[PDB]
Amino acid sequence: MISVADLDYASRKSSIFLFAPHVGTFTKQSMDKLVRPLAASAHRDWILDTVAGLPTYWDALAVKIPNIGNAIPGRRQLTDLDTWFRHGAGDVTQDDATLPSIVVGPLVVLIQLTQYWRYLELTRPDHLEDSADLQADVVTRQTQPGAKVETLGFCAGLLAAVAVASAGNRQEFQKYGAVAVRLAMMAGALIDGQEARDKATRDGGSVSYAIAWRGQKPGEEAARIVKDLNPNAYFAVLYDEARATVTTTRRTAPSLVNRLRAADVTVAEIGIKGRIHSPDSERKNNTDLLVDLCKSFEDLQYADAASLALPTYNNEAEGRPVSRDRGNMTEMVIRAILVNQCNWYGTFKGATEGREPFVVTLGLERSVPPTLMRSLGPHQVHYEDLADNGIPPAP
Repeated sequence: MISVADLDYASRKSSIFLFAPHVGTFTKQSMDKLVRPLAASAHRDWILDTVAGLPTYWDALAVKIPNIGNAIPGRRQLTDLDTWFRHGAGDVTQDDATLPSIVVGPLVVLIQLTQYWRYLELTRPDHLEDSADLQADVVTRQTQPGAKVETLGFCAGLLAAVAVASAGNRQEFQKYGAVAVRLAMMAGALIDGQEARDKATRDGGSVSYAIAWRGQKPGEEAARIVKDLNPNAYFAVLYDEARATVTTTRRTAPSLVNRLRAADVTVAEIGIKGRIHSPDSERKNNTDLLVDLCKSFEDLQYADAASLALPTYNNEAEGRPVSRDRGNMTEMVIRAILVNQCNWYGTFKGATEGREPFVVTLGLERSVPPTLMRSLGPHQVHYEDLADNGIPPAP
């Protein structure tokens, strides 16, 4: 545990707010520990308003994409989510089932956004009240020496990162935060729906593994093994120089694991179920439909790429924030998460190389590639490690 007072954040050259991906799963019990402080916080009213509205967006999604609408009880999952925040979960000890992405996506967006706001509060200038518009302040000061700010999302972290980058003040933080929650729900539904459909087949649903090798050659063998298991298996995330996340169907998982291990590749199962960053034809078609649907809702839009309040990144290793002509940010985020490979290693190296940014990770998973963490030295912090990092109850 580290105190904000011990970070020397005041001596930073710049900041990158890194919004983490999902990795591990949640139960009602484990998630309740995070939901309760959210529900008790100053964010309560805007959270409730946002979550109350989700079933309407689910309805539209179900009409647009009947294969997803018929596959999962999306409405029930979302009405239960509303009750969870509004009235409480009740006994969370009963069911050890992992929560679906249609709910975890929205919840993790909220966790990340509230951590971000609390970080601004903990590090705010001495003259500012804790009730001040902290977003307006960091955005206004971003031109001062040593006050540059960028946001950098990793997979689902893109939803929160782009919300913050779109927001010039508190009102816009709430507006674009709500957009992010809705998009997270919808992306989660596509993942969950395909998973339910897959489980009804011999191939089964999908699972993912964090893998690691040593050297060029063993990496090539790992790639060969995954390719041989195409299209069941694929590389979802390129995480570090010699680390990746691979996803495959349950049917082929033992084969994948056993062949990788025989090739001297370490393999560790991660929690998240389903297929993310997926090249599947069904996923491509569903994503095209979701993109079309989002175009029809003003309330599903982020700021335009030419109008962001702060710079932000995709996960395609550009070496710089997305260009001002990149256009529709909702489409970029949806495609980046649902279909496009996540080149995290290249993205993170690109965002940090030749610079000395203070990297602050929001979320619940450690996100800085080990080979690149060393060079960041002391100018980094993972939010979970901070003292007094609870979301404060409403004043």
